[PDB]
Amino acid sequence: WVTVYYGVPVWKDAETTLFCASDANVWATHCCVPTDPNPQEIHLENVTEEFNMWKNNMVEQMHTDIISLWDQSLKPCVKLTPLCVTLQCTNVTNNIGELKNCSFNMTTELRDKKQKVYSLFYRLDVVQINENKEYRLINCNTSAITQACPKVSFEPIPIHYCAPAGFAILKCKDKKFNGTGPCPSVSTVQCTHGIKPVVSTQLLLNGSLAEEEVMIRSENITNNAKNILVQFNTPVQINCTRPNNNTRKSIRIGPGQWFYATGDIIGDIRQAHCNVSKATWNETLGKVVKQLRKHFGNNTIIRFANSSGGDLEVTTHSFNCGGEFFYCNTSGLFNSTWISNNDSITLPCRIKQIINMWQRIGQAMYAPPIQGVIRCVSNITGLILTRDGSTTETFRPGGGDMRDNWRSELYKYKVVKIEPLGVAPTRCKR
Amino acid sequence: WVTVYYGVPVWKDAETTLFCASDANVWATHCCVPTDPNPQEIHLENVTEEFNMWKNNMVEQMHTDIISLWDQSLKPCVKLTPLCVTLQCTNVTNNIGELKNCSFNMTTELRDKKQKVYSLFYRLDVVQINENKEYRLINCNTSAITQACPKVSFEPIPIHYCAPAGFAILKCKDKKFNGTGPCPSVSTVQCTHGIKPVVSTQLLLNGSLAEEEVMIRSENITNNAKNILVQFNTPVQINCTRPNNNTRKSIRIGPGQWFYATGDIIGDIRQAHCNVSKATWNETLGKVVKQLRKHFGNNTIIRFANSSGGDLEVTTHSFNCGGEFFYCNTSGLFNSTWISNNDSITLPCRIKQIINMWQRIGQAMYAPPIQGVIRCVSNITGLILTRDGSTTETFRPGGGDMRDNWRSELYKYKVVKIEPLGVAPTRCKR
Amino acid sequence: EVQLVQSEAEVKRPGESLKISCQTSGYNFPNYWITWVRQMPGKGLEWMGTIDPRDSDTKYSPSFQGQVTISADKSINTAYLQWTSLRASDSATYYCVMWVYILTTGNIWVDVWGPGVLVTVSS
Amino acid sequence: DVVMTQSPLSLPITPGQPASISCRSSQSLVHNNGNTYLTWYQQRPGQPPRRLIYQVSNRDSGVPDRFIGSGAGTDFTLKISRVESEDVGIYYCGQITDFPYSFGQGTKVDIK
Amino acid sequence: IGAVFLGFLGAAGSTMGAASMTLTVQARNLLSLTVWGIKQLQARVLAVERYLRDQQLLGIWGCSGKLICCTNVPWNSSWSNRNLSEIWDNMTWLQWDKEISNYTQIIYGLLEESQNQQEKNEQDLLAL
Amino acid sequence: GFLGAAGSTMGAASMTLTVQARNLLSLTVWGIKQLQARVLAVERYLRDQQLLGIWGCSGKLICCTNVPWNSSWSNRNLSEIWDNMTWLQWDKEISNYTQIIYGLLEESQNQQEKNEQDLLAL
Amino acid sequence: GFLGAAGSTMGAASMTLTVQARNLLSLTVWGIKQLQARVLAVERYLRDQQLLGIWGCSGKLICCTNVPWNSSWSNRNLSEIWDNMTWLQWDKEISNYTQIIYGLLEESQNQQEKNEQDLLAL
Ligand SMILES: CC(=O)N[C@@H]1[C@@H](O)[C@H](O[C@@H]2O[C@H](CO)[C@@H](O[C@@H]3O[C@H](CO[C@H]4O[C@H](CO)[C@@H](O)[C@H](O)[C@@H]4O)[C@@H](O)[C@H](O[C@H]4O[C@H](CO)[C@@H](O)[C@H](O)[C@@H]4O)[C@@H]3O)[C@H](O)[C@H]2NC(C)=O)[C@@H](CO)O[C@H]1O
Ligand SMILES: *[C@@H]1O[C@H](CO)[C@@H](O[C@@H]2O[C@H](CO)[C@@H](O[C@@H]3O[C@H](CO[C@H]4O[C@H](CO)[C@@H](O)[C@H](O)[C@@H]4O)[C@@H](O)[C@H](O[C@H]4O[C@H](CO)[C@@H](O)[C@H](O)[C@@H]4O)[C@@H]3O)[C@H](O)[C@H]2NC(C)=O)[C@H](O)[C@H]1NC(C)=O
Ligand SMILES: *[C@@H]1O[C@H](CO)[C@@H](O[C@@H]2O[C@H](CO)[C@@H](O[C@@H]3O[C@H](CO)[C@@H](O)[C@H](O)[C@@H]3O)[C@H](O)[C@H]2NC(C)=O)[C@H](O)[C@H]1NC(C)=O
Ligand SMILES: CC(=O)N[C@@H]1[C@@H](O)[C@H](O[C@@H]2O[C@H](CO)[C@@H](O)[C@H](O)[C@H]2NC(C)=O)[C@@H](CO)O[C@H]1O
Ligand SMILES: CC(=O)N[C@@H]1[C@@H](O)[C@H](O[C@@H]2O[C@H](CO)[C@@H](O)[C@H](O)[C@H]2NC(C)=O)[C@@H](CO)O[C@H]1O
Ligand SMILES: CC(=O)N[C@@H]1[C@@H](O)[C@H](O[C@@H]2O[C@H](CO)[C@@H](O)[C@H](O)[C@H]2NC(C)=O)[C@@H](CO)O[C@H]1O
Ligand SMILES: *[C@@H]1O[C@H](CO)[C@@H](O[C@@H]2O[C@H](CO)[C@@H](O)[C@H](O)[C@H]2NC(C)=O)[C@H](O)[C@H]1NC(C)=O
Ligand SMILES: *[C@@H]1O[C@H](CO)[C@@H](O[C@@H]2O[C@H](CO)[C@@H](O)[C@H](O)[C@H]2NC(C)=O)[C@H](O)[C@H]1NC(C)=O
Ligand SMILES: *[C@@H]1O[C@H](CO)[C@@H](O[C@@H]2O[C@H](CO)[C@@H](O)[C@H](O)[C@H]2NC(C)=O)[C@H](O)[C@H]1NC(C)=O
Ligand SMILES: CC(=O)N[C@@H]1[C@@H](O)[C@H](O)[C@@H](CO)O[C@H]1O
Ligand SMILES: CC(=O)N[C@@H]1[C@@H](O)[C@H](O)[C@@H](CO)O[C@H]1O
Ligand SMILES: CC(=O)N[C@@H]1[C@@H](O)[C@H](O)[C@@H](CO)O[C@H]1O
Ligand SMILES: CC(=O)N[C@@H]1[C@@H](O)[C@H](O)[C@@H](CO)O[C@H]1O
Ligand SMILES: *[C@@H]1O[C@H](CO)[C@@H](O)[C@H](O)[C@H]1NC(C)=O
Ligand SMILES: *[C@@H]1O[C@H](CO)[C@@H](O)[C@H](O)[C@H]1NC(C)=O
Ligand SMILES: *[C@@H]1O[C@H](CO)[C@@H](O)[C@H](O)[C@H]1NC(C)=O
Ligand SMILES: *[C@@H]1O[C@H](CO)[C@@H](O)[C@H](O)[C@H]1NC(C)=O
Ligand SMILES: *[C@@H]1O[C@H](CO)[C@@H](O)[C@H](O)[C@H]1NC(C)=O
Ligand SMILES: *[C@@H]1O[C@H](CO)[C@@H](O)[C@H](O)[C@H]1NC(C)=O
Ligand SMILES: *[C@@H]1O[C@H](CO)[C@@H](O)[C@H](O)[C@H]1NC(C)=O
Ligand SMILES: *[C@@H]1O[C@H](CO)[C@@H](O)[C@H](O)[C@H]1NC(C)=O
Ligand SMILES: *[C@@H]1O[C@H](CO)[C@@H](O)[C@H](O)[C@H]1NC(C)=O
Ligand SMILES: *[C@@H]1O[C@H](CO)[C@@H](O)[C@H](O)[C@H]1NC(C)=O
Ligand SMILES: *[C@@H]1O[C@H](CO)[C@@H](O)[C@H](O)[C@H]1NC(C)=O
Ligand SMILES: *[C@@H]1O[C@H](CO)[C@@H](O)[C@H](O)[C@H]1NC(C)=O
Ligand SMILES: *[C@@H]1O[C@H](CO)[C@@H](O)[C@H](O)[C@H]1NC(C)=O
Repeated sequence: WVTVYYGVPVWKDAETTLFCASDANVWATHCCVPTDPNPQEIHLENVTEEFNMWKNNMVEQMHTDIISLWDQSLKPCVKLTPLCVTLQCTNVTNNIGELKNCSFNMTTELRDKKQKVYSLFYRLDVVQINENKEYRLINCNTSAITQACPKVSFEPIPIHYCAPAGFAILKCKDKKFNGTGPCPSVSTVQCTHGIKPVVSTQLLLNGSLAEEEVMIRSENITNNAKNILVQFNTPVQINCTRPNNNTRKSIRIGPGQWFYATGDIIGDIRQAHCNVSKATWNETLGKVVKQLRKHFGNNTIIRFANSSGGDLEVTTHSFNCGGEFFYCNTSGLFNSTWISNNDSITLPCRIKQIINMWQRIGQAMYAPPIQGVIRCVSNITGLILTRDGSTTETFRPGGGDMRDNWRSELYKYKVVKIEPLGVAPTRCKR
Repeated sequence: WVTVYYGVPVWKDAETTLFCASDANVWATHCCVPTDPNPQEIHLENVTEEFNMWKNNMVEQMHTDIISLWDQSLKPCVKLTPLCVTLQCTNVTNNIGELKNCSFNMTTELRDKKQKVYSLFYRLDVVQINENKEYRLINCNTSAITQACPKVSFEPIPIHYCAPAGFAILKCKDKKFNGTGPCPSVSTVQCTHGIKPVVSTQLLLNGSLAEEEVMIRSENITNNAKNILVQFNTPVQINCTRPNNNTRKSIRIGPGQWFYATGDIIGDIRQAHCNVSKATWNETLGKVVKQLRKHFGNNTIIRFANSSGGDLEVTTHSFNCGGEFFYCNTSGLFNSTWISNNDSITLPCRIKQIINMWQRIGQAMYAPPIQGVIRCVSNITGLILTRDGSTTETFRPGGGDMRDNWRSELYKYKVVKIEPLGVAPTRCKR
Repeated sequence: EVQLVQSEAEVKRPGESLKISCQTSGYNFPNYWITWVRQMPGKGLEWMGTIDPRDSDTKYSPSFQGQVTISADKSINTAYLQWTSLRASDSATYYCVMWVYILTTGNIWVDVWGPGVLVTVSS
Repeated sequence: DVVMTQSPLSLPITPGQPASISCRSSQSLVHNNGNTYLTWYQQRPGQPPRRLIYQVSNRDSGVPDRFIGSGAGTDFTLKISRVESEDVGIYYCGQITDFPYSFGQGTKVDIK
Repeated sequence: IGAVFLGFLGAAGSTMGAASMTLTVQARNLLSLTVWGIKQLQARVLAVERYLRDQQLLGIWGCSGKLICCTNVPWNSSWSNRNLSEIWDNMTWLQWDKEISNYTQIIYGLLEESQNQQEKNEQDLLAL
Repeated sequence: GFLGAAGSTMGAASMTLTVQARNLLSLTVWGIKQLQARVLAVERYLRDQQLLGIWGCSGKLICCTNVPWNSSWSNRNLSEIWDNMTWLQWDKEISNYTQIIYGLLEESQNQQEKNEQDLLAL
Repeated sequence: GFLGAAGSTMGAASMTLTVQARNLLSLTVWGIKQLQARVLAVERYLRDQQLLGIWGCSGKLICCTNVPWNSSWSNRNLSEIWDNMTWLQWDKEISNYTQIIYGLLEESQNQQEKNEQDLLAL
């Protein structure tokens, strides 16, 4: 009674490689596969499936590709290892300290010539050697430093991921899905929505919002070794700036080899900072607490404390805006105890140019100076929190892997392998 | 009534990736798949086709791949950026200035040692900085210079282009075809004839000749922004030379790296030049004029003037002979007015060693010296002319795209995609 | 090409029953759907209902759900709409619309309307 | 149910000039099979309606290039690149759903 | 009516007796600027290999060119003791695939041998 | 010759189908282009074979189906089509209907297989 | 047991045809080479399948044609060929007629399809 059928609607969980796609230079010229102007989404009637955002290989692929693309983007660029010399250094010109005015003897287009050049630097990229004082660039003892090409943008233009033939992606429509287990309402797509390849630490600056309620997801909650990812159901408006009209100059250091140096500052010298709506922020923390209590007790007191110590990438909120790297002191955002029964918060931010973009050793990128004045506007869509671990449950903001900023969009998607061949008994025989 | 037919002899206009083939260290050092010793051509009876040589992307691939090959050939070669030093330089010694004797402080295999090195340079590759006088190599502020490995010849050995499975190339047999429309007589080939990947500017010196008459082709003629490609039905012979017996020496510049430079002059000093048969050239232009008049009027006066001012790459006729780079003054060839109703022309030529082969910035090739005396013989097969734009129509020789030297051979070919599956009404039913 | 042929216009007094019909011709297709619509003077269309003649399965519009019925008749390439009785409010132009559907595609390649047949109610 | 309105419902058009008609739904016209089902019809006076556009933007057979469809969700429209006297009549935005099937209000196009 | 097309996986949640009508929908979708593009070439090649393995088996079993084929191989009961009235009407293909997954290789081996015997017999008849 | 039948009329050309069918599939940098070309030729080949499979025309160069011609696609007489037209001209003549004809072929084959199973089950 | 039939006579060996058929489909350094190997294996598979298609033997491991043996290709008795020779010896024995037989198989199939179309049109 055996009958063989082909085109059977079954699948198995499988790990495959997804490809990127784009809707009409980093990211910007990464045309990938052009997207479908009007993609089809197929609801699966009667179909449920289990998802697990903490074990999602799609997250691993975004990491793999994002990191690879940034390394590839520096391949043709001018190296700054020729700048690893001793610098003589003093203050800039200010009354009463982040900036330094340092000078050195640099190479020129000819091997027989040298030039005296100088530029402005941020303290965080410069270290004293002679414990004017003598300094070296802080990363020259351990890593290569490569200048990013000044013509290349890293704007996080959203890209889509798509399954290859033989594969399809299942997507959740469950507004309350907590990242794991059965997902009662699903559909199948070939491609995910576009996701901005944003890098951040403590705050999630430009993702999607929860449909109804703030969603709190964690691999465990109970286990304090795990992170808690909080997805807001409304954005928080944040305005950041580097309020200094800076100029830039190029230096010829070799045959077609140019270095971009900070020139001077027009006007006042001011600290970089971010403005977070105070009223909105207080409301969002209250919403977070109401939802956090579901795991801690209805009348359990929840406290928001500041970050733990360590490198700026884990103690501050960092981001890339205008090409500059900001390290914002978010302690001003986490100062509250929530007990059962217009204005703004200004966070100072530090600026760095030599960046270990993926927290790796040996590959440092130098961010060339950005001219003019920088203004950044973003939608905070979520937080990365950890438990500070008996009547009060304290949470602190903190950093984590870049993977955690991507699973935040990818938790709704799973990829499976289509297996169209199979058999069943019937009443027929040849 | 519907019958499905498979293997239907139909096609669509198409563009695919072509591959080279060759009829068995030089040029195509990776070579190509061997060609068919006896290639076929299928005359197509009662078939017409439409060609457009100006939209023929077979040309684009030839261009793209020649560049790729060129760059790959320089990958393992010695860099000459270590030569970007100040030169102490004077005249080599002659009576009442093309060559200069320049000396410099060069590196050796050890970093602690230096050597005094001198060699000869052409004035076109050297710039005075102290406006012996102080000079530098002209490109040391702008580009990296790579020595072509002297072991690699670039003789433009002809190759055939071949279509991949699923594709075919249609070819014209129309001896009067101008490449901008329908071709009443065609045939099918898998591969093109062998085409020499030759680089030139004003004249095409080794391509195919017209079968019967001088052919003049242009995308428009009327529109002066377009070039005119002239194909001769007869060759014009040119005898070129670099009549200077020179020696070569190598300098170790570092471990495993040698720099090749002209040692001395062991004969007289003479200008490079080319001898074109005078009688043939005069007859040749007369033929061109007879055909040009078809677009300008039988009683319209046609004048040949020399090229416009600008860089040698666009004002002179350049070519590669023996690996040497010549820049010839063709003014002597285009100095006459044609009005309706043994000897040679000697053209002086300049010699250069640093070549921006693809007119790119930052990537320069250095041609190593050739010992002995260079003699090179060629065939004018065609010209690149422009209109100098009330009864006189003046034309000038000029440069053009590198692609224009190849579309002149590929104008007869079109790539089509084979589409074997289709249907038609029949009187049969299952 | 595909055409629908409709029956003659007719007039009834209120309380009298009526059968109206369409026929399909000019093509040879497998699955197709038939639907009826009504156009009231000065108005756009009201959906009356649809049937797949292959299976003889009808959903109907909520309007007229219990007032008018339809037949099937795939075997003779026709379609019918039957009123149990007519009311003055039923005077309108009636249409059959055929939707040619491919079972493997999900598309309606043919959307054909008859010209419209009047059914009127008088005294 | 899918309740469909149109706007404007009266559209005199300068002859030879472009114009468009809005189509607005009570709910999404996206089906579980992933396709959006919405069609446009042209009913000239004295004629049955003709389908012009299939599945929001697919110009149907023999349909003039003058008719361009677009939209998503609940927001749809018909654009006419130039309006001819031939285009005078009532345009309808038809609704294909999970039943009941319905038609929108209808927009009259005239020349002025 | 209901415009039922369902879609690519379509009614993956429907029972087998309803689901095996869209077999063609799935079959038609199984085949569907510088460097590092090897990732896509690898994906293309693997898709081809999967396709070919399925086609080869249909060939070996004598079911080539069909979405549904009857064989002359018996159901051996121990594989599944469910009634056809239960299998086709109250189970989906996904549930079914799991239900008999441990017999995949048994059934496939039996199918190959049956076809081997059938071709042998046809040749004996054509040689007659 | 592979395209020798290209100028032939349809009634003359559809005898050489094997000539065309049998020629359809036939160390460093750039080897990727060569590999890509081979892969793409395979994909094209497989799509055609899959459709012939789907329509019930597997293994044939010519197959009759049980699907009728619906006229609007082409109102030419079969004698005009087969004797006074080439396949290239014909391909253009009915280009826009490709998806209709194929949709009908696909539906028909499914109905035929369904009916075969009902008979084998009887 | 893939080559288990390798030393068997032809009449004994042609029972394991399935066994072999079912086993035919089975970074820089060690990067590109494996992709090249997969592609080439695919092309080999497909060329054999296309020929079986062309000759009307698609879907079969054993198929009869209507082409006669012409004697001159091999004058051995069939009882000698099937019982006292292996396939390897045999393939060598007639290797120079491969293209003749294949051309005949192809032409025969074309004639058969043409005749079937005429009959289905009758
Ligand atoms: C526009 C255009 O390109 N037109 C082409 C012409 O350029 C082409 O002209 C030929 O060009 C080739 C390459 O430049 C010339 O070949 C060189 O010849 C010299 C001299 O060799 C002589 O002695 C040899 C002894 O056995 C003889 O075999 C040979 O025929 C000569 O008699 C060689 O020295 C060159 O290179 C070889 O030696 C060097 C030494 O270090 C090696 O490094 C090289 O790898 C190589 O081994 C070349 O062989 C050729 O003579 C040119 N022809 C003429 C007439 O000048 C022309 C074809 O003739 O076609 C036009 O279209
Ligand atoms: C969260 O999402 C928000 C919203 O998308 C992002 O904010 C945007 O970020 C981009 C990139 O930083 C901002 O775009 C930049 O705007 C600058 C100013 O534009 C005005 O002034 C120029 C002056 O010539 C006008 O041309 C222009 O039309 C505007 O009037 C530009 O100067 C920036 O660079 C551009 O010019 C340079 C010139 O050489 C080019 O090299 C650049 O490639 C580019 O063309 C750039 O366009 C955008 O304004 C931001 N929006 C807002 C509301 O601020 C957040 O960054 C994002 N958050 C995160 C974390 O990703
Ligand atoms: C520290 O920062 C200053 C700029 O902010 C660096 O540049 C120095 O700026 C002063 C003031 O503009 C220059 O002095 C002026 O020079 C002109 C020359 O003709 C003279 O006319 C003026 O009266 C005045 O002297 C100074 O030369 C300039 N230095 C250089 C090298 O350009 C300064 O170099 C920075 N120091 C370090 C260590 O980076
Ligand atoms: C977080 C933040 O401060 N964002 C800045 C905005 O506050 C700022 O103010 C906006 O001005 C508009 C003028 O009418 C108001 O309508 C708008 O509500 C107001 N935005 C907020 C959040 O209050 C704009 C400048 O217009 O710049 C943002 O960066
Ligand atoms: C019809 C059929 O094949 N039924 C299978 C049973 O025969 C099989 O059990 C049999 O058990 C014997 C105990 O010694 C074994 O020797 C015998 O080989 C085995 N038969 C087969 C075909 O393996 C049961 C085992 O689960 O499955 C039935 O499907
Ligand atoms: C199966 C078969 O016949 N293969 C051909 C070879 O036999 C043939 O070999 C040549 O056969 C001749 C017969 O007398 C010999 O004289 C000749 O020396 C021999 N050649 C070689 C190289 O051994 C070859 C070449 O003609 O073609 C095969 O198709
Ligand atoms: C999902 O399951 C429901 C319930 O079993 C199915 O609904 C039945 O569908 C059949 C047709 O297949 C109807 O005859 C029944 O009346 C329906 N019953 C009910 C209570 O709805 C449904 O078809 C299944 N598949 C889907 C909805 O995709
Ligand atoms: C930031 O500095 C730039 C100069 O680097 C300022 O540009 C000035 O723009 C006005 C516009 O008319 C020009 O007239 C000036 O000559 C420009 N300055 C120079 C030095 O050329 C720019 O306005 C400054 N921006 C801010 C926000 O202060
Ligand atoms: C963030 O800002 C706070 C506020 O200035 C810094 O901590 C302060 O350090 C001073 C030093 O004596 C203390 O007096 C303040 O009471 C501290 N405030 C708080 C809230 O602790 C803090 O170190 C900054 N953190 C980062 C990462 O820059
Ligand atoms: C910018 C700089 O550092 N310049 C110093 C120069 O002032 C000093 O005189 C020389 C050695 O004496 O070494 C150079 O590096
Ligand atoms: C989507 C969802 O709520 N998932 C799980 C739920 O399945 C599980 O039962 C619960 C603890 O048992 O933890 C939730 O996160
Ligand atoms: C090889 C060479 O040029 N060496 C010179 C040396 O002769 C000169 O004396 C010195 C400065 O005086 O500069 C060196 O580069
Ligand atoms: C290209 C070039 O240099 N042409 C020169 C021309 O400029 C000069 O005026 C003339 C004599 O005066 O001799 C020509 O060769
Ligand atoms: C900046 O000024 C402060 C004032 O005390 C001084 O200590 C510091 O060293 C100065 N920076 C440099 C680079 O000299
Ligand atoms: C919390 O508020 C108190 C109020 O005085 C302030 O002193 C303290 O620094 C604040 N802490 C943070 C982290 O901002
Ligand atoms: C924040 O979300 C709102 C939602 O519409 C959007 O309009 C706004 O532009 C968003 N802001 C940023 C910076 O993306
Ligand atoms: C070298 O040639 C130039 C050409 O103008 C001449 O001016 C210069 O004096 C010459 N130098 C010597 C040393 O002869
Ligand atoms: C190099 O020097 C030449 C001398 O004229 C100049 O034209 C060119 O622009 C210079 N290149 C750079 C990078 O400045
Ligand atoms: C050749 O030139 C003539 C000039 O008018 C033009 O009409 C003709 O179409 C051209 N033919 C081709 C094949 O380019
Ligand atoms: C080139 O030299 C050869 C040597 O015999 C001579 O025959 C030929 O005519 C010369 N060509 C020209 C253009 O002078
Ligand atoms: C360059 O000058 C030196 C000075 O000694 C001389 O020996 C050498 O021969 C000159 N170079 C040439 C090629 O004449
Ligand atoms: C150049 O001079 C050397 C000196 O021995 C001689 O051997 C060589 O043949 C000469 N070359 C030419 C082309 O005259
Ligand atoms: C010039 O063309 C003639 C034509 O036969 C050819 O024989 C000769 O070798 C060609 N000469 C060159 C230098 O290409
Ligand atoms: C071309 O037309 C002539 C006209 O009789 C015909 O004989 C010849 O066979 C045709 N060629 C083709 C390829 O059909
Ligand atoms: C097929 O569609 C194209 C779309 O531009 C149209 O031009 C063509 O006329 C249509 N087919 C026919 C036979 O007209
Ligand atoms: C090997 O030869 C012996 C000789 O009798 C035979 O019995 C045996 O079956 C042969 N093996 C094969 C594989 O044919």
